[PDB]
Amino acid sequence: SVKSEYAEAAAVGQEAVAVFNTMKAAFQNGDKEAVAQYLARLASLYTRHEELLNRILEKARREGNKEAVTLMNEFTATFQTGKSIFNAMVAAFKNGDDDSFESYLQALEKVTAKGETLADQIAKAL
Ligand SMILES: N#CCc1c[nH]c2ccc(Cl)cc12
Repeated sequence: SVKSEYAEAAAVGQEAVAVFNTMKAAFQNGDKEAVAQYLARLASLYTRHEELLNRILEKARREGNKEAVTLMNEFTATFQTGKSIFNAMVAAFKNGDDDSFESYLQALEKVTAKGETLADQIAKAL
């Protein structure tokens, strides 16, 4: 169902959270080669998450689950903030700008939290 598909999306989102936290520790320890690999893996994981979230939203729309559509619309907006800041972080890494990377990483932790509160309601709504 859409509900089991959202559980699959949630796990993928949580796989990115785990990798992100591993990457943060690598950045702090100054392991740049590891960071580069983790950033590539994260991009793949976010692209997958986005794909799954869009299909779920489109399905909720076709099913007429108005409360779920409202919540998912809010979450897709938050997801795009994540995307914009993530891309900025990757650019900061490419440019050798550790100050911006630090800033963007702290910002993404805020986005993740505000997304998590929204994701928990979506699950209950589908
Ligand atoms: N939280 C977070 C990061 C993120 C959200 N949406 C994304 C879409 C694409 C890429 Cl590469 C990254 C992201």
